Amino acid sequence: LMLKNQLLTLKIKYPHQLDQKVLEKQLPGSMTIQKVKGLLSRLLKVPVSDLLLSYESPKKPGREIELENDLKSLQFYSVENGDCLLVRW
Amino acid sequence: EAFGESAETRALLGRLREVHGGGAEREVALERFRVIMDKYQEQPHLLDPHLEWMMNLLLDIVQDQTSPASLVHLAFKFLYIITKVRGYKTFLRLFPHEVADVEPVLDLVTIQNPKDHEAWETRYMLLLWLSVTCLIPFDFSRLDMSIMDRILQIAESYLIVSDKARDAAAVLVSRFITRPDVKQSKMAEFLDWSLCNLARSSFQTMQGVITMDGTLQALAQIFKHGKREDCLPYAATVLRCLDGCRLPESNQTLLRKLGVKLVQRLGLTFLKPVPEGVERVIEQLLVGLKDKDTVVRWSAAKGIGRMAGRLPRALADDVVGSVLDCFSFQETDKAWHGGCLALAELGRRGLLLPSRLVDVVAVILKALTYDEKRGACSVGTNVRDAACYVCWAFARAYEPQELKPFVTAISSALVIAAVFDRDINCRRAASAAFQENVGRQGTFPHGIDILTTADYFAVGNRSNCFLVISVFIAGFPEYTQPMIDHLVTMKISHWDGVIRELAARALHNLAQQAPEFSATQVFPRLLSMTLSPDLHMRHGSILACAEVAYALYKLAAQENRPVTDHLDEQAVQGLKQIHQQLYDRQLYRGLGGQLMRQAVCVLIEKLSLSKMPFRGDTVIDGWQWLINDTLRHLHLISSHSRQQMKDAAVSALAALCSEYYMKEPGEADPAIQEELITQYLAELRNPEEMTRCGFSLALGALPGFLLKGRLQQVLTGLRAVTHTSPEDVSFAESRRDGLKAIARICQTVGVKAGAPDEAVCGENVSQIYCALLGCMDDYTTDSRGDVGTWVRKAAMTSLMDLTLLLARSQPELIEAHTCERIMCCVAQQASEKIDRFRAHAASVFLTLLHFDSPPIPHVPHRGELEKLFPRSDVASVNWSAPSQAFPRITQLLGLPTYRYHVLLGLVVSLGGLTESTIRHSTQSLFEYMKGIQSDPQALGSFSGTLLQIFEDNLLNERVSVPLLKTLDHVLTHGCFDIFTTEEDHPFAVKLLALCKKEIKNSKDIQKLLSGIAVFCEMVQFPGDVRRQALLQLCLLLCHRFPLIRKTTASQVYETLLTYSDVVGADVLDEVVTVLSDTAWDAELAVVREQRNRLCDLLGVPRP
Amino acid sequence: MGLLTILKKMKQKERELRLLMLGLDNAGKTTILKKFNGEDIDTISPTLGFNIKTLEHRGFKLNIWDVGGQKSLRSYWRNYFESTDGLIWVVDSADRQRMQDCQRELQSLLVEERLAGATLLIFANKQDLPGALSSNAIREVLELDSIRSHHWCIQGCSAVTGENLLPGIDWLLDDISSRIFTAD
Amino acid sequence: MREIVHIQAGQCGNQIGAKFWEVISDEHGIDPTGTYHGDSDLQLDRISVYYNEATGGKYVPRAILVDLEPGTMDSVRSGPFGQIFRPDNFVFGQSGAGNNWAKGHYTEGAELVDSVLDVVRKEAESCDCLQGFQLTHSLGGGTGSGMGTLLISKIREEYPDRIMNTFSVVPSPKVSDTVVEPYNATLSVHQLVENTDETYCIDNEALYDICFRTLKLTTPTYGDLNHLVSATMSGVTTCLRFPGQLNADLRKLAVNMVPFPRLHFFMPGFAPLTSRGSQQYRALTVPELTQQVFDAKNMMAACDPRHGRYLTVAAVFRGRMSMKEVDEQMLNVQNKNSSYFVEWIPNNVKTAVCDIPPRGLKMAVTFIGNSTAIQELFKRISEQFTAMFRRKAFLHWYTGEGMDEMEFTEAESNMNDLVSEYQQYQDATAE
Ligand SMILES: Nc1nc2c(ncn2[C@@H]2O[C@H](COP(=O)(O)OP(=O)(O)OP(=O)(O)O)[C@@H](O)[C@H]2O)c(=O)[nH]1
Ligand SMILES: Nc1nc2c(ncn2[C@@H]2O[C@H](COP(=O)(O)OP(=O)(O)OP(=O)(O)O)[C@@H](O)[C@H]2O)c(=O)[nH]1
Ligand SMILES: [Mg+2]
Ligand SMILES: [Mg+2]
Repeated sequence: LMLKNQLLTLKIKYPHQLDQKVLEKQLPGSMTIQKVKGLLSRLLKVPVSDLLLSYESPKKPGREIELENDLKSLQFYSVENGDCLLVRW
Repeated sequence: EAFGESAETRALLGRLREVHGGGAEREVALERFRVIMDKYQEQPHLLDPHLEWMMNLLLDIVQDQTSPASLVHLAFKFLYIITKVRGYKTFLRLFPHEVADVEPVLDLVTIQNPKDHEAWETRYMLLLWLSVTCLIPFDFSRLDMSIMDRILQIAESYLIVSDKARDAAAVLVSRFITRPDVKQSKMAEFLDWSLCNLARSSFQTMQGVITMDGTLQALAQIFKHGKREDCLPYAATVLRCLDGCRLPESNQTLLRKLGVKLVQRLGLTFLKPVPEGVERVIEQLLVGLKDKDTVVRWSAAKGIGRMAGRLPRALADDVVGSVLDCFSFQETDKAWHGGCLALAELGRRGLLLPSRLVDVVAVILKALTYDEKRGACSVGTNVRDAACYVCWAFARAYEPQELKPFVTAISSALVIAAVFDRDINCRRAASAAFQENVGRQGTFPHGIDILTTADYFAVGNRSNCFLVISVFIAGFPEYTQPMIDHLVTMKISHWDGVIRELAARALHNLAQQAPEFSATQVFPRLLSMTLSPDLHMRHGSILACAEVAYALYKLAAQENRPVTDHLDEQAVQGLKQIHQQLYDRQLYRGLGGQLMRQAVCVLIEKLSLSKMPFRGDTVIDGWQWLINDTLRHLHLISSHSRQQMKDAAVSALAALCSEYYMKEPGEADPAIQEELITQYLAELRNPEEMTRCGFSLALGALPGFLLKGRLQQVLTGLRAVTHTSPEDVSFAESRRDGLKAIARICQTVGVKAGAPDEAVCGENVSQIYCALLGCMDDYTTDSRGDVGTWVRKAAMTSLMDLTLLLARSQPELIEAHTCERIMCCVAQQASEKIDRFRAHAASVFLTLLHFDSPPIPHVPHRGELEKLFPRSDVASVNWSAPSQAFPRITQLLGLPTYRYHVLLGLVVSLGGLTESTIRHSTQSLFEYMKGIQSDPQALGSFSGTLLQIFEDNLLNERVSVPLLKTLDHVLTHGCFDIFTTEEDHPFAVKLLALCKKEIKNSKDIQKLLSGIAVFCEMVQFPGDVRRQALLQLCLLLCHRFPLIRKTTASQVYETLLTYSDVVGADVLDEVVTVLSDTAWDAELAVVREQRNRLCDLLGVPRP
Repeated sequence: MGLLTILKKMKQKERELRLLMLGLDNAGKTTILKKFNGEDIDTISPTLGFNIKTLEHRGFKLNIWDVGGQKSLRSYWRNYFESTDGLIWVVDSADRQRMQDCQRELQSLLVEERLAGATLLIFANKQDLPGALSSNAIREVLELDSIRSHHWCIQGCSAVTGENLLPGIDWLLDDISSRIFTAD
Repeated sequence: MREIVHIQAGQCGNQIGAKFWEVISDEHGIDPTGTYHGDSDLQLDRISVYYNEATGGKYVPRAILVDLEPGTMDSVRSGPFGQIFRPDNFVFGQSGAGNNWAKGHYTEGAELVDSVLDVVRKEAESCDCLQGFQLTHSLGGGTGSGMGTLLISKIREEYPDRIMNTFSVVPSPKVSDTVVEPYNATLSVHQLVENTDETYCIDNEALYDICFRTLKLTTPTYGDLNHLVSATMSGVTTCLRFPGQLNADLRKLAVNMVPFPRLHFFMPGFAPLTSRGSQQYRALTVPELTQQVFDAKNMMAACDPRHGRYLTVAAVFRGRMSMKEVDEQMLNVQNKNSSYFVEWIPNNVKTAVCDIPPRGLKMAVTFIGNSTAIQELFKRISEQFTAMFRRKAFLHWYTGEGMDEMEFTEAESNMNDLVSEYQQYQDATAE
């Protein structure tokens, strides 16, 4: 309701680059996957075409559901608060 | 083929103990096993050699003394699956059958609960296993409650259940009581119990019906697998008790079936391998033969056949007579089917006497063509199948010397049924019967010739059975007249138009082999049958008369003769009173008359192609009046059969005008020509759309000699009628048909220099291309939808229809600017989003670019287009699929010429409404831009053309919102990174100015959101552009729609979290805290202070 | 219900075939059955019950039912006369002290009503044993010419070498296939 | 008193039919024996529409169980509510089409349709005011879909002035592994676009995704997908088996939800997504349910109603809620100025309330729409069908058995025309 009841606090990981630490970011719930991909591209300086995002909730360890469709939102994939976001390139 | 799932199934069976622990993996394994074992449900014999070890892996676990309940339950389920896949009769023989497996399986069955619908399979297969173990030669006394008592109790407990265990219990009872030591001990008690249960159960009670079914099945199995010298004493009382059960007068099919089975087993037992009680069973079976169900009649026929196979000759003759008596006209189709089944069962064993052949054969003549229209659909398919089965059995029933006289009544009956029927099963049965008769007796004429052509696969296709196979079989004299007679006395009088048309085409194809018979004995009947009360008959009587006339005209044309060489003065006289005797009987009135509208029309074209001697008679005037009335009253016809009737009328009118309307070679009667065109063009302004379309199509189908001296008038009329007038804005079909007629005229008149008012030349082609280009641009919309597209396609087909004409004759008339505009329009159409229209435009472009006879002059970028569209990648490229069309069409943007229209057409699919199309278009655009993302010239030109397209398409919502969405998607990807370097970029200031006026005062949440997203994405450009974007965002934040406010706040937060250089370090945190602690969907009074504080923090002016 | 469903069932029933090989003990039933399929014949114990053997020959899926020849079992052979198309009778040639008995059991089997319609096949076993009455001598001791209601054809064989076994198999498969098209 | 004759075809069809029958029997006060043990008068009001009164006041399902394999029939007969069914309505063979539509429409289908029509007529005779037929099958095999299309064509030649409902289930490469599946999902459409009035599409890819993401299940099974199909079927037939302000039976529902003769593919949904295990869940509210039912995550089809124009929409509520509240919430939802304003919700949206709620839940809502987004599903099959039709690899099995290239070309043309009409109506606007 205050624009702070929608933001999902997710921790980002980098399996490819293990030297990097962990960063926990609050992203809007209705934020499309395309916007998150563009943000990650502008941050890590990696092109958007070479990016693969996945979400993994803590309730189901070991699972890794891919995010293919870029037009959908994070809420469509049942992304709850406190889910890990893996990025591969 | 072989068992490929050998190792897989072995591993699946081995991995069992470590699966039953849970529930998910167990269900997965069960589903996998079922899917693997169901593949051999059609060819189960493949599992024969692989069924010995599999069972060995499923039973040893059941006999283990340390196995849990779930494991044995899963094993029993797998065993039941294997048994219901292969067959218990062929699978129980491999089970243990020693005397040490009788107490481990009988006592094991006493550990199951009959009220457990979860583990029920275990209670089924085990009864079968007990029946298997009961086959040992040893006695039960040496092994000793006793075992026989427990077995009887278990059987009398599962026989009264509504689960699948009833069949297993009945099988066990049948295999147990029929033993040496069990017959003289436990048999009368079970019989008395069954009699009491039958005299204590009902058909209305759900439990009573189940008990009756169970006891009847048990009795039937006992009498089948029982002795003849032991069951006869009790058979009398069994039949006496069954007679009172009132099974025939019950509302259950299974009960009646079991009763018929039990009464035919009793009858068989009464006889030896006539006493009292046989007549009772005979009459009961004769009465039951007239059932509604198919299983009851089949069982009754089987029982009657089995009884006749053991009775004297007089009894067999009486049974045959009683069966034949069930064929009178007063009977029903069920009685006929039962009689046919009984006759087949009797002939299968060879019991019928030759003296009956004089009658039975006749019954077949009326059985192989049983067709009684019962309301909507007709009946008689099962009757035809039974007749075919009887004919097949006749191959072995009688001898050839006895059937000799009936070799043309059975070989011609089989030929007519296996080629001119409506069901494929009946045709296949007839073909099989014919093959069996040819293989056994071999007396039919040309049996091998009919078997080679009419094969098991060729007979499946019905359309081929009425053309290729029909003519091949009728080529012989023995199948020339009967086939046509049957087609005229049956197939033509059908209740389906498709069947009537098929029969008419078959008669047309067959007339070429017998011109005399099809013009002396077939024409007189069909000519008089056109005056019957029935509509379909008259419709099949007009079609048959039109096909024979066409065939006779063609046959004559071979000898340079007329069609009157075959038709006498009485034929042509009666063919001229067809349109007159309908108009007189107002037959064309009503929906029934619409059939006569499609009939007489077919009679006008055919007769118009034979050059009949009707020139200068009232029949031509009558046909013209009928055609005009049919073309004018088109709105009174259903939309389903609206195009077919219109096309038929247009073809008939064209044929009439080309044949009859012709004074001298290359000329026409001035009077009739002036009379036609007058009304033809006057009706083009008819407020009705259907009439306008019909008259336009009629004008477009006129020949060339009639358009001499009056082509300019028709041209200007068709040009003025195809316009988006203020009174006819939603007239899409009218313009479509007008363009179609214009194209047809341009194609039929050809080209001829120095002749504007006769053919196409340099004085009207410029007015033809202008009208085509004007009609091309059409994006009308109404409640129905985007119907304008229906016209756009019709324009494309026209632009080509003319381009290939002038290119083949006087190519110099084709200008350069006109061809360039046509190519640009074709590219724009191919860049559309619809699949069908996109594929059509792509095909038109490929045909226009890959014409070489001569090639078409003035094609912008011919070499580049040919290189980007190879000749081999034409049929394989699926233009209908966006994936196989967008990456192949986006390459046209590289060409300067194909950059404006291509981009304008691509903007609608990039910002469209479909998720798959938008994704593919965006991917193609990104792949195309990745190659021109370095050189600033390409990006600058792209930005310039995009701004021009957006500025020439402002407030056209059709293109503003798609263009805004495309801009947002491109900015989200970041294709203008080099432009972000300098401040106040030209494409970054022009677009901002355009977007503000575009959404300015917008009451659409669709274009408002796009503008908000564009403004949020445009913040990357530093300078005054970012300040203006922030000011506009802060201004629109105070909209009157809470949804707009909250979406704008979310987008602002997103673009702020994305770009970090938009706000300082000690200001960004405060801005984020303010945005996180504010309600952007509540009363604007409190939101005003937050907006003011945000503007003061970010430096945005305070309006 | 038509030819597409009835013919599919008749072709399968004709392929399958059943053969009940009866006889007294010590005759050579189990040994001959094992030799037919080609297995060991060095250890054969008395069959205290009944066994079934599925074989494939010339496409004819046969199911041989071998029942023990003990006297106690003679009172239970009636449970194997269901759908019996043939009856194989093994007669011991090297034992004249019990040939007459073999005739008795051969006279009651033909009288059975369920065994009717089948074909009889007599096999004189132990013809490699000195003192083994020939097939001509056995043709009269068992009274073969007296039979008329059913077909028959004596043919001596041997369970050791395994000769004259398959030759008689073809004659048996041909006689049943000759009447399989039409029974009457 | 409009009666409805239920028919089942194929393994999945029979399974979903039995599941729906059991669910409704567990919600209308009917016990397995077939005796009514209820505590209300809202159950035995429209019970004659799904049951027949027999001796002793017993209610009997009017379902005809047809197949070509006996395993599923025996499993359904020996289930919880198996004895309640009529053993005289169990039609089944021993072979099966074999995943081939030609063998299930011509080879074996015609041999058993002759007997199935007898039972169909017997069941339709007891119906006083016959309303039509409702088949339940799939579109990924030869037996099920073939027999379904055959029966529909037969019911369109014997019962032309009758309603024809088809709760087809579209397959998914995720659930099945056969390569000819696209074919079974193509020709059937020809029969389901020309011989049908309503077609409730049930995608097997959307249900699998919902079970893998929402339910967070390790390995979703056919019992988890049959729990969802049964819930959707029970929610769709709410107004048909219970009274209310929305008295739209089979025919009236088709007259109020079929705005076009050819376009009639719906997209049912269900906001309270309950798993096959437990069913206890907080009692949602009216606005929360209205907002969660319109979400694409709570849809049974793999289509986004947002990406397309809406044709007809209907919402049926079943809980301790008011119809006045349902109408105040709907009026607020369709107002931009209001804070409760949302998109993808036009003004043509009916409303209904059910006094008797679904089992396990106290407040539920079921949405039935007809947006053009369903076209996105059809195209998903086109790319999987034509890609093989151009090669004619497995086309021999159909040609040599009965079919022909003409039928395939006609079906492809019909599918293309349907897709074109859908894409054209997607941009339908009038002022
Ligand atoms: N010399 C010789 N011995 C044989 C021949 N055939 C069988 N035998 C032996 O005869 C004995 C009895 O053979 P089986 O096959 O066990 O007897 P059976 O007739 O089946 O007898 P039952 O077990 O009572 O049914 C065994 O020692 C066999 O090896 C043969 O051709 N020659
Ligand atoms: N949702 C769902 N789909 C099922 C179920 N069982 C089978 N299917 C699907 O049904 C489709 C076709 O298989 P079935 O319906 O079992 O086949 P059939 O109709 O009996 O046909 P034949 O295999 O030819 O006998 C496949 O796509 C399966 O995934 C089920 O319980 N639920
Ligand atoms: Mg032995
Ligand atoms: Mg199946």
